[PDB]
Amino acid sequence: YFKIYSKHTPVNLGRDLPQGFSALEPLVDLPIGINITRFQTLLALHRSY
Amino acid sequence: RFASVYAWNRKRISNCVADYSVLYNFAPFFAFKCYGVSPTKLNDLCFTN
Amino acid sequence: KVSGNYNYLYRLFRKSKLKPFERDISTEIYQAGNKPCNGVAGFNCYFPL
Ligand SMILES: *[C@@H]1O[C@H](CO)[C@@H](O)[C@H](O)[C@H]1NC(C)=O
Repeated sequence: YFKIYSKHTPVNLGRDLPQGFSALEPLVDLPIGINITRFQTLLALHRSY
Repeated sequence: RFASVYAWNRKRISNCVADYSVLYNFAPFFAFKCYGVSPTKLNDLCFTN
Repeated sequence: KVSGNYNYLYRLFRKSKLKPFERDISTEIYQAGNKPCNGVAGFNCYFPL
């Protein structure tokens, strides 16, 4: 049941981490049954700026 | 001076500190198939005879 | 089976304890003893299944 708590921003002003309170709303989950080794990420390397 | 197969030579063993970790190097052990009980974990069992 | 049903295998040797509700399929060799086990499977090497 992969936790995907998330929430969009109404009034971000473009500065790093503005102060305030806002919660998150789950959407879906998925069972996995494996253990923890490491993590990795990757964006779409066909275009970057 | 080991005995023959039809009349094999016996042995009795009683109160004694047993450590099954000294015979491994003393013989080549071409065949080392013991009983189904865990061959690796043999230093954690207590018996009366 | 009249000879033996060699379709079921059970794991015997593991490094440590096991958490609830996970699977540990791993076709490996037990790296026991001082000598580096290289799939020898003889003495001081063990096939966990
Ligand atoms: C736990 O994660 C490690 C990291 O790779 C892995 O080697 C190990 O097999 C995992 N545990 C099980 C029971 O599969």
